[PDB]
Amino acid sequence: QLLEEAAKEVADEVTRPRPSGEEVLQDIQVMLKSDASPSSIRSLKSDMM
Amino acid sequence: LKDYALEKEKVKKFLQEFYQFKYGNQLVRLAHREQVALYVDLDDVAEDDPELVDSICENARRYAKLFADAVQELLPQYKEREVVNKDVLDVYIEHRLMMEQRSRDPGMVRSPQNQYPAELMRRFELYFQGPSSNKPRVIREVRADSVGKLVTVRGIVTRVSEVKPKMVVATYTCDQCGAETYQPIQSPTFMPLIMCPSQECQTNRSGGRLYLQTRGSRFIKFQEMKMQEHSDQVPVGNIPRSITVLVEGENTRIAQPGDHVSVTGIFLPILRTVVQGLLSETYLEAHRIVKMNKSEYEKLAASIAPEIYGHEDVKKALLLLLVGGVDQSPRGMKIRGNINICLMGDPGVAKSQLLSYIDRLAPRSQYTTGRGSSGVGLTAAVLRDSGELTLEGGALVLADQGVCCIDEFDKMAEADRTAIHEVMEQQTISIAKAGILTTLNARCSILAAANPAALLSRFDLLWLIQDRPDRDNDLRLAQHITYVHQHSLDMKLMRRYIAMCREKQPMVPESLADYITAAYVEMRREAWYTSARTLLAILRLSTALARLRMVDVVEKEDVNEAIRLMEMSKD
Amino acid sequence: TVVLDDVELREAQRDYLDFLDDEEDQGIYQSKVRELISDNQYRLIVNVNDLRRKNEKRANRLLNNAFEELVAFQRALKDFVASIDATYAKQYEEFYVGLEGSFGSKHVSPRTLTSCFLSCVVCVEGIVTKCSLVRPKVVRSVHYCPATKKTIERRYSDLTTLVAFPSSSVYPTKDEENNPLETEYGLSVYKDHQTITIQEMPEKAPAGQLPRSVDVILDDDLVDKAKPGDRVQVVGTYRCLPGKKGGYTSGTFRTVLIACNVKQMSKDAQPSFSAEDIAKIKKFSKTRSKDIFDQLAKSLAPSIHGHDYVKKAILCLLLGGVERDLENGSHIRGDINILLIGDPSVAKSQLLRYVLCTAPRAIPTTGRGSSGVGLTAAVTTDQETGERRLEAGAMVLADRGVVCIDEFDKMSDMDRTAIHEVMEQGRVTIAKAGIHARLNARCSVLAAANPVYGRYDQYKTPMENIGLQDSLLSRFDLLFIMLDQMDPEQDREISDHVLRMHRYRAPGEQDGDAMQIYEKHDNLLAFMKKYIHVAKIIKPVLTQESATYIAEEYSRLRSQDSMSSDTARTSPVTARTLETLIRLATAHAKARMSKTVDLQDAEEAVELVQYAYFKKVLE
DNA sequence: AAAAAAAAAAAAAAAAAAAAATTTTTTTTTTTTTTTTTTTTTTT
DNA sequence: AAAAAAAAAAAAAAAAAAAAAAATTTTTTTTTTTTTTTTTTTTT
Ligand SMILES: Nc1ncnc2c1ncn2[C@@H]1O[C@H](COP(=O)(O)OP(=O)(O)O)[C@@H](O)[C@H]1O
Ligand SMILES: Nc1ncnc2c1ncn2[C@@H]1O[C@H](COP(=O)(O)OP(=O)(O)O)[C@@H](O)[C@H]1O
Ligand SMILES: [Mg+2]
Ligand SMILES: [Zn+2]
Repeated sequence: QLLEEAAKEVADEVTRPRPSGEEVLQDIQVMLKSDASPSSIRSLKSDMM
Repeated sequence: LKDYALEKEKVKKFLQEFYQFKYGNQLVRLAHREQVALYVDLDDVAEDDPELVDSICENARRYAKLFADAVQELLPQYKEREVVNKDVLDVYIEHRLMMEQRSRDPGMVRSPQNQYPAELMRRFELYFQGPSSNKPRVIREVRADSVGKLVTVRGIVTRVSEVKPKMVVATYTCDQCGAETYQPIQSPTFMPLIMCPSQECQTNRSGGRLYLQTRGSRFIKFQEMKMQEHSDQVPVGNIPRSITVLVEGENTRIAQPGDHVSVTGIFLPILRTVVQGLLSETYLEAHRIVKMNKSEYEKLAASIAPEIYGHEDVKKALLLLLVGGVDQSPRGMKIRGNINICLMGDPGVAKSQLLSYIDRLAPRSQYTTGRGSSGVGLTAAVLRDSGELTLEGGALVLADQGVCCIDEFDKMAEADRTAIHEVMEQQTISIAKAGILTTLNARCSILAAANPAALLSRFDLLWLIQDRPDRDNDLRLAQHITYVHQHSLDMKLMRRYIAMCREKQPMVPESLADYITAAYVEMRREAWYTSARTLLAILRLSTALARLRMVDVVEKEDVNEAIRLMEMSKD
Repeated sequence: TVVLDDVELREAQRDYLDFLDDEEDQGIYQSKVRELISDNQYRLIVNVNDLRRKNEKRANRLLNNAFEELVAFQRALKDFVASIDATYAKQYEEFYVGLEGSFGSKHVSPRTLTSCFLSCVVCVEGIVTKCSLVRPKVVRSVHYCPATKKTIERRYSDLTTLVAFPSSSVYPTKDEENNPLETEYGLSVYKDHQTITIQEMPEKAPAGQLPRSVDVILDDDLVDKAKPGDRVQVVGTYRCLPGKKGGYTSGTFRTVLIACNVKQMSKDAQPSFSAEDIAKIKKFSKTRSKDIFDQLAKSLAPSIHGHDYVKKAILCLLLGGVERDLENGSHIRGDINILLIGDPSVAKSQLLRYVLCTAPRAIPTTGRGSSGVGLTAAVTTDQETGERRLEAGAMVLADRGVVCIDEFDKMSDMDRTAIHEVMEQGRVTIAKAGIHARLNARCSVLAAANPVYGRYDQYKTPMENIGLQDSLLSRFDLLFIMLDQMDPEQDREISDHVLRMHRYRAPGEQDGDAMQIYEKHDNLLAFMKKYIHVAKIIKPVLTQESATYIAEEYSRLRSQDSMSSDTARTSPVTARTLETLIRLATAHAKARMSKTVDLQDAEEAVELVQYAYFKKVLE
């Protein structure tokens, strides 16, 4: 959530002088990804919760 | 209804443009902070626009908000230099706006409730003074229908609290973040805050735990004064109605107990909290205070109550006291410049009327008859107020500097007699009574009246009036008073001359030392009750006569007239 | 808590009062108000492109936040229709505002009705799935206390979308003195209520994916405008619903689409005319009424060569005959039905696709695509009430319409016999133990069978060469035989036509990338729909001369001598053939806009059957 | 000069008012599964 | 062409999810009425 609103702040300042209507700073989802090997669905014990 | 953005534009253009730039000079002075209060005049606004004036009369509070914010925004372009920051409050506001500029980010938008408010950051105040068209209405008649309406009232004061700091905008600081939140107060009470809505706190999920303090706050000069109907305003048989008035900013410390006032304000409500509804108290929020109608040689003395005839030397001595002998504090011991007169008389010579005229005349005056003001009425006592044992004053301490016109001194209570002896001798009133341990300060001058020894021995003049029936005297007086009934200087001009006369401060010359000592010893031989008190009497009367002449040096004419007056009184 | 004034609402109502004010303009919306007042309909349909051009900002505002904006619109509408007629405006407690136009970004499909479009008037095409019972909902309920001779009117606010409180939902039953209150149902006021379910079209939807659907709450004015299976475009307010009271909530907010209007997405009920077009049709009829059938027949189905008799016959179908329902309900049908039987690559399926694209309410049925219960109607239980509902089939959908039967030969005998009563009487009498009904499907059938052996053998008789019973070929009223003569001369004809149509392009619109009464006579080579649509309604009665001539020609056809030896009949001449003669005569007269079927149309009909039926088998 | 009436202030007690407060269970709905009938399709 | 076998359809019954439904007084505060005590002011 910190990353999400951080993205929101940087988003508004970069697009800052916006036109009419599109001024209420819309929410900025931050999805993810990686390059490490995925782990198997059988390896989700309690400890990786 | 209307649009208040349009109204604000109207008043902004008005304040910029109306007249020497009448309002412009005031605006620049307050911009530099050479004045802290401002006063709109509805006569000056009816000079051009009457609809706005009628609307102000009907919903004055809103337009007060409009005018004050309009001037607040007009401020900085009128500002031209760096003000010296005369107050720690100035330091705070400058620091606040400095850090707002520092972390401004001007494109960045901020919430509708994240901003330093006007009521905090104004540092000036704006009041009004209602139009001459607005008749001052009776304090009884200012009913619920006149709540919110702009209204002027004329009333006597009864008692006035002191200047204690009312809160305007409380300031709270946090335990973790460091921002500073505001609670703008409006009402008699506020529940403190304990949590900080600063966005750093909302991000951290920390305990607010903010602590109120007085440093960053905004207090104000606040008084609650009382007022009372005019006895002429009162209806046929009801007692005079009271009213509570609230005094703010540069309206504070104008009215004082006993002085007539005209207060211009709005009649706004407070929450009452046993019948249902939503009840509410009523206080009048003062917006202009003007004392009025009491506290704004030969022909002069004859002007003192023209409706009385004869007693010309009495009137001259009355004029003399009204000018007042020179106040002296040489070598610590006080020689007060008060003049004390008693009028012992046969039953009915208009001595009470003379006392009443002096009461109407003097800038401070208290006309007390025998028993209407006894004990605490003359002395000072204790009363519940911020509830507290407020010690307030009676007649003499109300007349602390003025003239107590005491009527029928002969039949006063013996405690009243003792107190009056104390105040004539030392201009204090010591008390060590049940719940009072004080020494009041009462620099009053006494005008006693009575009907036929301590009186003779403690005074500056006693006058025995015996209306020995003389046909021509009574004929002329009868013609005079009958003419008075037949036909039914101005007081303001008389009082103006007296007021200027009070402040010339003569100093006695050496040439009159031989004369005054010779006259003193000769008067003593002519007596042989006279003593050092009578010496001080002639000397004070000489100083006061020099004041009446307005010259700074006393002469032989003055002492001659003084001896003339005292000879007339004794005989 | 009555509001003294709001700048937003006042501004919006002023803007839309101006928008409705149409006198300085052409008077379009004023005319709409006047006609709807005359109709007693109480919804006015405002084009969003009109709103956008007159004030783009208001269009943006409304398409972003509907309900209060449309409250402003509808209050303006009430004021406006009161100025036109206060008496009528007083009649209805509310009037409504439908929408139309180019909802550019606001046109999605129920797969793509995301959570971005809440309180925004969304446009969405799709197929209905359900049709809940249209049941009343109480709005203003009146009560009578007989103990105290009292009357009350409890009032209800349509909070179908906002928060709703029990104090608002109380239905009173006792007075303050605990007396009994009797409801006054008639004096109360109600509005219909129906739920339906739009679905992403399977022709539009992704191929391999489950359906996605959206719920639609049609209150009054939109009761029966959408049945299951229909194509419908719904424009209206996607919103959220309130969960009923309870101290807990999951975040779930089951959402709906309170439709602002719904229109038939088929876009085939299209009689859109102008007075100039009416005059155009009138002159087209009257000037050359006698040649007009051949004009239409040659015109119809361009992009194909010859088959002029078949074009005439498909005109006879589309224009239709005239259904007859006599005094006692003996219903004699008035539809043509054509069986194309012919060699492959004879554009039979192309004619079928032509009538699919042109004729209104045309629908395709394949051999083993559709089958019986699919073709005709069905009876199935509800399982929510244990009650037998009826599921209208392909033919019942095509009632007063066209069905194009691809590969009619391949329908098994069960379905080929199931089509019997729809073929003759245009009804399907279905029944199971609970419910029975006679669904009405006054359909017309253009069916493209293919011959036995995969291609017609010239020497074999048509009855041998068609794998279809004389039983059915009776019910079919025309059977047209389409042979591929394979001669080079007619091959030159067809080939030049075909390659010209391969060379024809969108005129000017294209550059090289791939995807009026008369026509501008393009050398390489709408009003058809207009004229045939108006043509369908006329009932040209048969003249005495036409009836006697058609009767005698039928008697001649029945007599064996009329066919020479070496010819073989293609369909036996039952009395269905006489009725065919009458129906084709009526269709020709309807083409002429005659108002009477004359000997010209009669001899055209007899020419039609004589070419169609008797075939010259060669040795 | 002594007695007493009144005043303000302080305290006790009874009537009214103020305030505090989630959890468990039931029922509709959806979704599959299974039986048996009906229908359709392949065989001699 | 009709009989046998198989597949699909229709309808009833069951299992879990998740949204609805139901139950539900007692202790503390505090204002107001009443009485009481010490004092000052006034009267005999
Ligand atoms: N020259 C005069 N001018 C006005 N009023 C007079 C004059 N002479 C006598 N009187 C009357 O005498 C009356 C008694 O006066 P008052 O003030 O009662 O004297 P005291 O109270 O000393 O007996 C007043 O009502 C006043 O009207
Ligand atoms: N009468 C015709 N005129 C022009 N082109 C034809 C004609 N008959 C067939 N064709 C061509 O042959 C093709 C046959 O397609 P189609 O009609 O789908 O198969 P079938 O004719 O076997 O039903 C068409 O695409 C068309 O271009
Ligand atoms: Mg007197
Ligand atoms: Zn903080």
